[PDB]
Amino acid sequence: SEIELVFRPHPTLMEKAQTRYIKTSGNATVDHLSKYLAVRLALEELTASEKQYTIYIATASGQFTVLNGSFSLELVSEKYWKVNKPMELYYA
Ligand SMILES: [Cl-]
Repeated sequence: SEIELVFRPHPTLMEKAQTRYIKTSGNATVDHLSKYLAVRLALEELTASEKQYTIYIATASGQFTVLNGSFSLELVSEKYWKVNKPMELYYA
């Protein structure tokens, strides 16, 4: 299962540039994603590549659910995001 994601800095937990659009496998884990992100941010906002990030998913009621790092993206999508839109993911 291919998964599209849009990543944004958590709007209150990060100090107020980019939106990042990613397509990947539903088999990738949330942890893999946070490690990928640590590598991206170390270079793109320049070890810092070792820094850890928490991943949140936007909820319909305007909240943010922390995603367990062991969950596959396919499981994330089943649990929290069934809809036909890229997953709206936030990091801090
Ligand atoms: Cl945007």
